[PDB]
Amino acid sequence: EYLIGIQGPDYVLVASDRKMFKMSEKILLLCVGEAGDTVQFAEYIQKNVQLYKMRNGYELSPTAAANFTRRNLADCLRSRTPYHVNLLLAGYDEHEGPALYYMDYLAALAKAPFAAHGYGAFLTLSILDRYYTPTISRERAVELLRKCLEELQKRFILNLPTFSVRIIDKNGIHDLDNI
Amino acid sequence: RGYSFSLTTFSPSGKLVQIEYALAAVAGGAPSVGIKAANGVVLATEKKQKSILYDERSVHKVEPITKHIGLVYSGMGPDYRVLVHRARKLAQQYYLVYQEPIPTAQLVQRVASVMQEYTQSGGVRPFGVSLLICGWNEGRPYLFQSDPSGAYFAWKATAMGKNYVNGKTFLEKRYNEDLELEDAIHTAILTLKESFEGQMTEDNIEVGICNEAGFRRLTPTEVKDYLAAI
Amino acid sequence: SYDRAITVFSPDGHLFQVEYAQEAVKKGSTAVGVRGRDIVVLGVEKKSVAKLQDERTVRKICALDDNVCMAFAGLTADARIVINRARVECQSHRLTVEDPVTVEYITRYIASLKQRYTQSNGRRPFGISALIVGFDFDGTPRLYQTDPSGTYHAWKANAIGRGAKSVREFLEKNYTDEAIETDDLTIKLVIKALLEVVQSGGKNIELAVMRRDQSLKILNPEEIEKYVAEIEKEKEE
Amino acid sequence: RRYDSRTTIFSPEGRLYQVEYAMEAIGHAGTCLGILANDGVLLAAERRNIHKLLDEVFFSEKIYKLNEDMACSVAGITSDANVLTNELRLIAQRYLLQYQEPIPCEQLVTALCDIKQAYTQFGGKRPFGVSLLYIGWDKHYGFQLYQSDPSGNYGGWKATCIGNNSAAAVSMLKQDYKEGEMTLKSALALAIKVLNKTMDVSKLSAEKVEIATLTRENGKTVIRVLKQKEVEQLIKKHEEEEAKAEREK
Amino acid sequence: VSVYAPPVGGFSFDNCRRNAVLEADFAKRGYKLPKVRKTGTTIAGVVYKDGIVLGADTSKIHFISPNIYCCGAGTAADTDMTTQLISSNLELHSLSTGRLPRVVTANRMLKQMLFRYQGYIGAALVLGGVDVTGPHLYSIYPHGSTDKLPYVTMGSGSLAAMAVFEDKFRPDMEEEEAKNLVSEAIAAGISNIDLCVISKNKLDFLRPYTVPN
Amino acid sequence: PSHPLELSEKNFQLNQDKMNFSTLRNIQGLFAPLKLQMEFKAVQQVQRLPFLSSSNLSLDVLRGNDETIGFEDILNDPSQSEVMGEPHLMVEYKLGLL
Amino acid sequence: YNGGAVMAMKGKNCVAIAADRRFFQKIFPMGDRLYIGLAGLATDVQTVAQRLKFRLNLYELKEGRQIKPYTLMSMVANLLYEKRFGPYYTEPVIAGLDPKTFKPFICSLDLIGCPMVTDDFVVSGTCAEQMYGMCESLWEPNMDPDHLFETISQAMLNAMGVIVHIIEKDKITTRTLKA
Repeated sequence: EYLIGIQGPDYVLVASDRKMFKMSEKILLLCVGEAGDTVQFAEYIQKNVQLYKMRNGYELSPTAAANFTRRNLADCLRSRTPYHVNLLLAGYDEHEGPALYYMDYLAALAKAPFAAHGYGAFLTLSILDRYYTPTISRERAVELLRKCLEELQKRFILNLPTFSVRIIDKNGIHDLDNI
Repeated sequence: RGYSFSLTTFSPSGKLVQIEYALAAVAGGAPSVGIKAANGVVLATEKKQKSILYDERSVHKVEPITKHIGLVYSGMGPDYRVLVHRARKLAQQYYLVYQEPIPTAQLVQRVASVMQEYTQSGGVRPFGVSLLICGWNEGRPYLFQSDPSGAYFAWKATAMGKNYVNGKTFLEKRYNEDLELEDAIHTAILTLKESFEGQMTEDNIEVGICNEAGFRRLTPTEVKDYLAAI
Repeated sequence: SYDRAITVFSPDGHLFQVEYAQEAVKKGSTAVGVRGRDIVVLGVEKKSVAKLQDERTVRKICALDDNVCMAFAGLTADARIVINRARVECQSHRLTVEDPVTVEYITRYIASLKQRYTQSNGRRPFGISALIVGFDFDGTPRLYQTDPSGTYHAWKANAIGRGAKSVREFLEKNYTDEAIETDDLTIKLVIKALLEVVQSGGKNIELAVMRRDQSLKILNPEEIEKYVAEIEKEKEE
Repeated sequence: RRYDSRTTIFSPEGRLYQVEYAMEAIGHAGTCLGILANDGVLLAAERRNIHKLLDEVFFSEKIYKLNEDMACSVAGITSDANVLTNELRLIAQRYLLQYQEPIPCEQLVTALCDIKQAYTQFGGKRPFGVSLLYIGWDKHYGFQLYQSDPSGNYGGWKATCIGNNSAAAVSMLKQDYKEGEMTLKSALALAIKVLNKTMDVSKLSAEKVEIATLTRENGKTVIRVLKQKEVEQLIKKHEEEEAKAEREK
Repeated sequence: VSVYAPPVGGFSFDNCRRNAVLEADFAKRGYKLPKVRKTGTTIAGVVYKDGIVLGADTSKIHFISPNIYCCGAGTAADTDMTTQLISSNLELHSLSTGRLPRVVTANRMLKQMLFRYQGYIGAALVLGGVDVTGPHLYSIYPHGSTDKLPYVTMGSGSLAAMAVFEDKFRPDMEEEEAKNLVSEAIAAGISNIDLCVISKNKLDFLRPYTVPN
Repeated sequence: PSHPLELSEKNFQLNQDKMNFSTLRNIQGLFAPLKLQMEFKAVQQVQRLPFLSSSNLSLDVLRGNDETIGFEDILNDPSQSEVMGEPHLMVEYKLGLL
Repeated sequence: YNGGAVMAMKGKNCVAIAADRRFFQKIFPMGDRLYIGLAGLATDVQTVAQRLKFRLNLYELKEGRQIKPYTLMSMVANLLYEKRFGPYYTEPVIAGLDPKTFKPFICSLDLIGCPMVTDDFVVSGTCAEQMYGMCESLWEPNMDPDHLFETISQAMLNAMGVIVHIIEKDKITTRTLKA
């Protein structure tokens, strides 16, 4: 169970553990946590986003979707005290552009160029900070992702899945090879 | 005639008749005036208890709301009392929440909002009163009026009650903008005297003033002195 | 008499206020719906096109979900409430059961909502009627109608609003198994049905088309003009 | 009539006479005008509280600001208009809190119209006798202009009028409005001409008219109320242009 | 309740469970959390011949009415809120009645309002004033109990001040002697000393009430 | 539940009314609480629709809360609520149809 | 969990507010020349900041005038005192200028909203006692904006970068600083 995401000049790159969910044609919600709680939340958010689109004729932006999700998670934490959900959110705008949002388990929202979850953190974030540039390309971002996974695996760890990756751009969500 | 009994019924020409009848009830009360001067506001009215069997310090028509707000009415007293109590409570709530005395306009808006509700539901009756409200905020005076329908206006000088059209006509030609408080009091008493229907005494009229020091109701001695002066 | 209250029966068993609520429907713009072999078509007359009006805000065709659309005739303000309630109920049922909702299910929900308002003297019924059309999960096209009283039926072709009598008379004889062979033929049939009661050419026609595994699409005025020209040429030939 | 005692009864031909009477009540109010241009929206109204002994407080008597991007103007009953404007402000703030983004104009109008419609269906209540005009800007459609009715109906216009002599004003605007090639100056001139021909006054004066303008500057929406000097200049320009046009005949 | 029910005002109990978990979790992980401000300095009061003398060290002497004053100890916010609410209620009462209020009315209001919340609002108060009946002194506790005494002490140096009173208190004193006794008792527990004096000769109970500045 | 004071604060007017009614019935008789309840219902049956804020003037006069300020009047203003449902749904819920 | 540290100092016709940064937002603008800083749990900080703007916007629309710092203090105190039995974990700090008089004002509140108005400086966070001595030592009256900026920067640095806002009558200066 690990999540990772890198934002670029005109694209967003994400990679999950084989956990992604689709809210809109250009919005993804990657959530990780105890089973049975991370599916109901995603279903509720997806249904609400679809209802908004049906009622208004246009689609919610990633910023408004992230704020809606943050408020709903905050309202949910107050009732069910044994509740623990961690999630990310990526999207694309016709006005602004790429957007990556980071959220913790206490419903605190922050917009970051890159983020990570799961057991592998701290050193991965440091490596991303050291090797990250705002004008990074897709191939270079894939190279950094592969090198980060290689550096993390050597620390007495085993990666079971192939860490499937996806791209969000002006065209839409694209499925890439499992790398 | 079929639309003259119900409150929630529109006339075919688009009129509400019960509100007009409430305004007619207002127009049949005792006269009252209000003049805004350069440094204060004065409110005057004519008493109802014109007898020797009346205890002077029992019931008053000029009442204070806050240290800087006071009001007078024309219409039905029982409807006036409950509105006065509600206004006092609203002012106290505002002070408690914001730690600052309420401005006159906010209080007028809240009172008008309370009054408006009784004109849209069945099984109730509109208030039969109209209020004159004076205040002092940010070093300048204010004067407002409120109808039974929930609408309010800001005036420089106005009259209401019995025979108020001629009172407004008198005020139109007797009013000056750069006017002091004493001459404003003289003009208010003269306007009240225009249609008194009797002989005025310091025991059948009430006067209240508002200035930098705050709202205050005048004593009968001062009223007698002013009456002798004019 | 016996018509001054919603819940008073006539001496011969009639509820006259609910029948008066349908006279409002009988005064709205004409709406026509036709169920094809693998396509469903809707069409609404456009009346009183003002010069300084925005047409985006006066559309009479709405999309309830990804596979259900609807058209209405009657009071314009009453339809908005029903449309919003149906839109919310579709997502609620999708939460309840994972599979997409059914046209009959949403029609039953709308009918029950309409029937709820004919039970008390403190509220008045909804003066609208609707044509609910869409596709099922297996892929069978469906078409339904709803009444202000709360009754619904299944049809193969229908019309509401003024001119419904003449439009239905035309459809009863012009609706065969050959006219619904292709999407173009179905669209031509709908346009022909509309043109019986609509004057001033094909400039007062609004059309909507839905296909299998696709979303609702609204035809352009140029496409409508092309279809009208083809129909006129075929008639002249 | 036996079918016009309450809002919850249908006539044999399917009409709502109480709602019709409420809509008829609007014709007694003042004139309000709105024009849509290429780079701004306009709102012009007529002052009715004219009297020598009336005081001048607040910024306007018939134009209200709803949020940073929208403004409205009312015609009808002031006591109901106050409640409606307060509810509009509450709805806008609620949407802003929910989504961290400003509310769209059509969404706000629909939200208010649902409330207005709810009062014509449940018995024991009197419908609001108010009509409104809305102007604003949003990222989805840009500049917009809407209208509302006491029955709960709304629509989008390029130029419209509510109140006294509404039919004549609408006819003149329809006759002399150009679509796609209007600017703020031409819109102001047209508004002045229409108001002059609509108000039943021999000579128009700047103390009985109020004009508001909405526009975008450097990524910000600017709402301002014109000054009496500007209104006087516009009136003088219109008068001299009319004199020139009459003389060149 | 339900999303279809209208809202109501008052206190909110929404963060109770989350806070209950978080406080223990932070305790067993070794982190600190913000706390509340508290006051516990010495306050005293004495009934002399024709008035009340209230003293506190350093203002902590609150205003209730032109003839009633209060002192508090405990959580500062609770004392401020209770004093402000009671003062507003007494102002409304005086406006309705037309006469200066009574000490027993304020004592009853404070008692009932403190008892309603079962001691969760921590505010211990010393109340004194002068009425048409005469001078009265009270002492109210956070749970809703009251004592009517000729002299009371609260705070940290309670024992020393109480000893000073029990050693040197006599009935029917003078203003200067009472002030000196209060100052000495306050200093016996320890800044400066703040004194409030309410006198019967400076209050008129015959003129109509007017809103004070 | 979460706090000992939550249930007590939620149900305060009901308990106060019950205590007053019991004392009045024990002291005077059965008629006084009956009349008080009928007056309360009559004055409470008229008000705005549930999606708009009312004032409750006559009810406050009858109850005696027209000269008192509590914590329900200065905390969490119900007039400026941050959430509100649809009008028709609220009205239907008040009628018990839901 | 670290919390934070917010400071405010008063000069001559100018005020300064500062907060620490590591290399979430803690300072929010509430007007043309009015700022508020919060320290504590991130979720509670965001909730309070979002709920205050609702009331502020409604107040400014209904009243028709700009708000005063004292009124903002009172509104914050009311909002904090509601939810007294389960509180937000925030410690607000307020600094700004009078919209009509242009007079400095600084303030500090606690968990449940007990105000404290101070003439020279206020300090909030979990290291108030550490920074109180430094603030007392390095503060002098009648300081020009440059001197005020330097002394507040030194006070922040002697107890990981900082951000400082300087509020003037006709301009606002924002500077990011690192030791």
